[PDB]
Amino acid sequence: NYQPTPEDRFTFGLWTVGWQGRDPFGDATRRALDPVESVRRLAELGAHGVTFHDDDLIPFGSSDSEREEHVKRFRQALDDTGMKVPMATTNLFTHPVFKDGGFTANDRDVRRYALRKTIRNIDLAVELGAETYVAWGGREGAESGGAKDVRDALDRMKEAFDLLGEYVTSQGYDIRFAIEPKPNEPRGDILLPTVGHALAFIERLERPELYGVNPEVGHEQMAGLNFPHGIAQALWAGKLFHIDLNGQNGIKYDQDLRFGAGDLRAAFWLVDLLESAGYSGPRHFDFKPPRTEDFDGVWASAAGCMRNYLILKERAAAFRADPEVQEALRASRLDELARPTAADGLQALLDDRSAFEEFDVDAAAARGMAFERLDQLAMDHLLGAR
Amino acid sequence: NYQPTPEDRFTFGLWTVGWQGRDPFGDATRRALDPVESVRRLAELGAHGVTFHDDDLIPFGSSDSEREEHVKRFRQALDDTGMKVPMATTNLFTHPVFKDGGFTANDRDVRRYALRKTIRNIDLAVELGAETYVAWGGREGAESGGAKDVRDALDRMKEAFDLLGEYVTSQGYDIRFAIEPKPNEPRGDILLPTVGHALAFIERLERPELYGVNPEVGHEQMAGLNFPHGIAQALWAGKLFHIDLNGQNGIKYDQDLRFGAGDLRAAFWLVDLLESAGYSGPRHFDFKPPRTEDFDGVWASAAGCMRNYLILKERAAAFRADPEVQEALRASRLDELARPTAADGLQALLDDRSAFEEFDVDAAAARGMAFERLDQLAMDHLLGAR
Amino acid sequence: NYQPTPEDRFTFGLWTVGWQGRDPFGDATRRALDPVESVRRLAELGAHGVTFHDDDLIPFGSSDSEREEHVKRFRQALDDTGMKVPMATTNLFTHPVFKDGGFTANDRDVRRYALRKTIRNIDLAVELGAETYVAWGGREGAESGGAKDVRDALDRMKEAFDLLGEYVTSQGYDIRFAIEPKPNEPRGDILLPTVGHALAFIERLERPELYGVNPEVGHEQMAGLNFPHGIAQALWAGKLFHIDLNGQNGIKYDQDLRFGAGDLRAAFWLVDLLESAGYSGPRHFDFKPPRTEDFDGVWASAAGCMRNYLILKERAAAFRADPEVQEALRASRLDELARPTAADGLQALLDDRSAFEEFDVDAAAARGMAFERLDQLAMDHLLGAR
Amino acid sequence: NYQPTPEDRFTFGLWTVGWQGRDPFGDATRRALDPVESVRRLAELGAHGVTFHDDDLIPFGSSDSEREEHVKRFRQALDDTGMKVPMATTNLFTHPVFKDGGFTANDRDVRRYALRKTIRNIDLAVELGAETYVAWGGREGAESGGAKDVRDALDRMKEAFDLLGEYVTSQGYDIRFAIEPKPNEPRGDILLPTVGHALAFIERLERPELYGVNPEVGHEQMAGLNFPHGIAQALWAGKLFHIDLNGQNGIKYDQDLRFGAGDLRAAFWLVDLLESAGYSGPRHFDFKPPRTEDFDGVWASAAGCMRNYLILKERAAAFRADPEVQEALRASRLDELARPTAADGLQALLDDRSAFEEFDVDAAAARGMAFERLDQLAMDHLLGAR
Ligand SMILES: O=C[C@H](O)[C@@H](O)[C@H](O)CO
Ligand SMILES: O=C[C@H](O)[C@@H](O)[C@H](O)CO
Ligand SMILES: O=C[C@H](O)[C@@H](O)[C@H](O)CO
Ligand SMILES: O=C[C@H](O)[C@@H](O)[C@H](O)CO
Ligand SMILES: [Mn+2]
Ligand SMILES: [Mn+2]
Ligand SMILES: [Mn+2]
Ligand SMILES: [Mn+2]
Ligand SMILES: [Mn+2]
Ligand SMILES: [Mn+2]
Ligand SMILES: [Mn+2]
Ligand SMILES: [Mn+2]
Repeated sequence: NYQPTPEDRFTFGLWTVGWQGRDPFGDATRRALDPVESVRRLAELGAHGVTFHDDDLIPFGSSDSEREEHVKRFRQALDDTGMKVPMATTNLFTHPVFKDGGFTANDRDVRRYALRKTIRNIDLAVELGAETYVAWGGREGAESGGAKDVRDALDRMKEAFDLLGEYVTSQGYDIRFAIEPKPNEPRGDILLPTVGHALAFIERLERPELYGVNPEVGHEQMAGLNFPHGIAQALWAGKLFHIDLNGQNGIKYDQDLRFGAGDLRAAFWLVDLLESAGYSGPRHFDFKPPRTEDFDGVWASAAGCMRNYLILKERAAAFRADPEVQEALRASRLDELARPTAADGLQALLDDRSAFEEFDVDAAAARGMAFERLDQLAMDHLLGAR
Repeated sequence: NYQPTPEDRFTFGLWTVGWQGRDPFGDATRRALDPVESVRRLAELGAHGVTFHDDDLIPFGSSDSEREEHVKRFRQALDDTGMKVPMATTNLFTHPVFKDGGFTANDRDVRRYALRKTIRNIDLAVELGAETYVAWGGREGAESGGAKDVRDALDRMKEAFDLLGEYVTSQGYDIRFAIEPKPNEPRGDILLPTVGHALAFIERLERPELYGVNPEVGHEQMAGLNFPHGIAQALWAGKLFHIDLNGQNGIKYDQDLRFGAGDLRAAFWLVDLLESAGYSGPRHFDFKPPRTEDFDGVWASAAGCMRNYLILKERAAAFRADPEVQEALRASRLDELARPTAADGLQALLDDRSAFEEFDVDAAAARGMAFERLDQLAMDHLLGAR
Repeated sequence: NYQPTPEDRFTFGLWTVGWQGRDPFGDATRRALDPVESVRRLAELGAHGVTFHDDDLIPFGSSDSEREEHVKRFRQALDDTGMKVPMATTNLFTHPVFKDGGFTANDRDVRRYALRKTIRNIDLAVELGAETYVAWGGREGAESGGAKDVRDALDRMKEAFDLLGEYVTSQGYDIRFAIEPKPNEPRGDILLPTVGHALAFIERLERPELYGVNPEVGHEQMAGLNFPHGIAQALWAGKLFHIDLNGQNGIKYDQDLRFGAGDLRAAFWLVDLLESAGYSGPRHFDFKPPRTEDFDGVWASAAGCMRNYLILKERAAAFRADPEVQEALRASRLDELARPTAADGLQALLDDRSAFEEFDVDAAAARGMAFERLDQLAMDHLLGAR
Repeated sequence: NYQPTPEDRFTFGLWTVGWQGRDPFGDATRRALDPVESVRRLAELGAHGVTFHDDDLIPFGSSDSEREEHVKRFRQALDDTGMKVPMATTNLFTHPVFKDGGFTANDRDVRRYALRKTIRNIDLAVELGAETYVAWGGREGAESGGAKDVRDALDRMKEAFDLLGEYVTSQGYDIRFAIEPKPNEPRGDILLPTVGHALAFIERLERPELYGVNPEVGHEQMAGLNFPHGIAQALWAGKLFHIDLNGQNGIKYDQDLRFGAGDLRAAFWLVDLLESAGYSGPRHFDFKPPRTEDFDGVWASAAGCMRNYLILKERAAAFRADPEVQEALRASRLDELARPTAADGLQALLDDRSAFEEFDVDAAAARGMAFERLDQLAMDHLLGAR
């Protein structure tokens, strides 16, 4: 009954089930969880692995000695459970030093510090077997117009990512980077606010092949955009390196609900696309169990993330395999969208009278697209009402 | 007193002052304007030129004879006034045949028709001296998830733009293309919804040098994004080929208010950036005088567009030239944002103990950015309260 | 298999299935439907009745003779099918005369005209057996701040509704009014923008008992609000006189999708509430079949409205009847929310040491609410995954 | 030069300039300020008074002894400076016990606790001379649909406010309540989300005369609504008891920028209305100096709040006094909006042929409203460009 196994590739950040519940208006409602306990509990629920920021695993300001100890305990829990660590990232947002950003802070000394803190964590990530390193520039941006010259800030962001690519290349590491967009919060406006802006930026880096995107469901929804459409553009460009799955109720603060909550129809269309395109990376959940819950509620919320992905996978698969759906797709001319407009070439098109001079515009205009019938078949499949 | 002249490069679409006032819930409140009359009235107000869709100038379905007549009258009005035509575009959205799109309609025959209608208008545009040809794919998108496979639609969009580039190259024309994003309306979701998504798409075309963006103030604001930030990214990429100026009150239907209405502070920061970066293209207004107005109100609204740009230009210039502002910019370390993080190189950075091992994080964190004082200087300059 | 019957009380506006597909950027894609044909087709699908604006039934500017003829044909179709007319309303938005509003236009003569046009239609509505008369003030509002003094406009709106109440009272009619809010579109801002603002306004009318609200799903969603919460407040006040059901994808133009599309989880919670509270009015659909469809698509979309309500009714009923859900509701203390806080009275509360002096705040704070488990039970029931 | 004095009635919450800068993603960037220091610094800048939550003044869990000491020091600073305390409120949101709400928590014991904590603070407020007591129910709401039955929660909210009214009446206090709406954050949806919903709720309380609203600029803007329109409805109902002034950039997290930032045109129209209507309550700022600033930046931000109100007051006054504006108001028929539609009565209206039978609809429709010219006069006055 929709039971996950390690083969489903479900992963969770330590900071997700570990969120203590502090919000802008309230204190923590839960005690801190030791990373070793989260690894054990997630493994029991059927997860494949975990991810971390540097500061989630090793407390900020730890001595080299303390650092080694934290790593050793963690590595033991991974060995004990068979859990993997497919991705890691850096915290460049919590400490006060990063109040104006890491890579794009106005202060040059802070920008050099941000790069060194990042490089230290890349080494660790490689040691633990991570294949992807995420960068979320949560403090890169502004609340007022004069505070940041965006052209100069993009020069600084490019400079930072180029240096990181030179580092991994020089070291011979087998790791790629994934930039995660967000439109706002905590800054009034954040740089590279959507998947489009991040894809465009990557094309100006020195070694574009090393970088892709890590889109998050609720971030594109904070700009009112269609998440499945954004993922289709990332897949088309060959840059979907990783993904963050969760839920969000429209344009408001970043909610990070469990996957399946928020926009359920968009969750269905997202699973349909990931499974049809054969995405083979981790299915990572970046969510927060609400602060109303105790520890029992935390694990119920984490289990619900995986259950909803499995129900949606079954329903999308039943939709695509139904002969009545296959017929409706041809009725709506999805087969014709997939054929070239003019494989015959420019000259042939220019010489074709059926394309203009003798094209019957009124007859073509009267043809219904039959999209409502197709969408109701999709609704019936989602609801298990066939 | 803020009087425009042709040297200010202010331009208007025929469809702007020519909007009859039909909305989703109401009939037209104004009679149609002849294009010749709009050219004469705009020239009297101090505009530099006009732009058009094919269908604004030559009524859809016109015979070759009628076509020649419409063009001749128009060319006479331009000669009589000294007005120029710096940009043109195609209507691929009004006729019912385009109900599912032009370049990405599911029906192949419609896609071939859309290309031929476009090519016919490129020839005309060149004849009239246009330097830029805009493409707004207002019907490219969907209301439901199964109706459009986005990967296949992006293949079709790329195919169309590649054919257009082959056409202009083969003809030896001196014209470039500018894609105009919009997130929604009239389709539920439109493809290439923001400037970021359009910039990323251009990088996959066969001759990327031929294509840039035509951002519009109110479109990026329909996704809650910061317009000046989006323009800074387009300038950084070298792709700001043209711009549409107007006003919008937040996330709602596309209002197309006169420039200066809507978000006034964002209008100030936009003018500051265009003038500092030395943008030298047209200052084009894509607006609609509200349907509450008669013809006197139409021309007052058009004049207000140009007046507000001129007031904002004066205030931004006074801001940048004030010694007290120059001092506040250094207080907030804008000068340091413009210097390279590590011109010394990767190895030097790795060997620099002042960047990590001996960096005083607490001292750097305590330094205030002085952004509020800078922003209040900007407020005082905008309001003429210095 | 989810087949509607007249007993389900499903109703449709003539303007819904009759929408020709004209949008702000495009011409009509469908021919006009005769009202008699819509009555017959809806009756075959299992609807209970239809509603109309004056102008949908009798073309604007019709002579008394033509008026009688249109009514007679309509009455014949109702008799032939057994369809009823439970609600009617007035068009005070399409004609150019209403460009600044009907009841709150600045011009006094227009305000008197709007009242007379309304009264003429109340008489007709009563003749046809309507129990509710809706008022949607789509043109009451503004695009700019100086154009409308809102205090004076609310005086004018109150004056209009008071006169309407005096009219129905004097005539001895058995009809009540329902005001329908909308936040924007077609005006930049519309007066009484949400259900809250309309409920508050009703309390200042001379005979408040005669007026309630007609909320619409997508209108409250255009302000990012929770529709089921707004309906619960209207039910609490005893003012849910009628409802408009449809779908909307977030904050954007008014989409009017078929019911069940848009926010599916909010559709589930809405049906749960209407059925639990025993709402007994019509289940009216105010939707537009997308302009991509032909007539076959129109009727498929209308049938889908009713099907989705019936599937959701079954799932909400299965949720409330499940013993495991009843247990989870007690686990989350929904039973305690329904008990008075202090039936003992103020003095007893003040004297109760267990309420303050000896209340163990830490013990109460540690109690989890178990909301995630409850919400996953609701997800499983919606998906038919129990 | 726009220097405030105590006579301008400018007030600030202790929590405003006292915000340490902790956000959902970061630690505090400033040290805590002693309330005595904030009183002294605000008095030097020209403020009239301060406001507080119970927990801002007396640390949660303080003994009666400690409580008396905190109050005494505060009262000394007020006496030393001449500052007043016009409003106070309760913190029912920070402590973990309030995770599901105060007045509407599902747990009955928590609801009784919330009432006692509130009553204790009403006594203190009266002692300090407050005239208004604000209630912001920031935790009253939900993240999921089954967690809260809204009808039962509104019964509980009414019960709480009724008990509070019985308390003040029994004690003979001269204090009134003001409910402050917010649509979301920290809960997914908050109950009474806008000024409309709060006004409607007040009408169902036992002694409605004791309660009004405390609207906040950025809260109504989080729902995309027009703030000046909402304030006009509150003034029309006679319920504008207090106001919170700040700035917000559209639909996103609650920014609490300084007043004048965010939507500057809406700030202009708000000042115009408060000054024209003769609002005589405090001009209270509920803002947060951004976490990028040090203490110098905090006081610059607070001073900017008052400066911007004074500049806007001057510009709105110059607008209303300009003869050319007075003429444009008559051109747009604002004078006619203020006259009754039908002082003649219902029968006279029904008998008036000029209102229907002989009304020339086409002539009335052709009359332009001249709103664009009026709005450009308002723009010129705001910018000091007359
Ligand atoms: O909104 C914050 C984030 O999404 C964060 O969890 C990134 O995924 C990792 O740094
Ligand atoms: O929203 C529609 C448009 O912006 C349009 O005017 C384009 O600029 C030109 O086709
Ligand atoms: O947005 C327009 C409407 O909702 C309209 O159909 C009303 O329900 C009836 O006048
Ligand atoms: O968003 C939080 C608030 O607005 C708060 O400061 C209230 O005004 C006072 O409890
Ligand atoms: Mn997030
Ligand atoms: Mn994330
Ligand atoms: Mn536009
Ligand atoms: Mn445009
Ligand atoms: Mn609607
Ligand atoms: Mn409606
Ligand atoms: Mn706020
Ligand atoms: Mn507030």
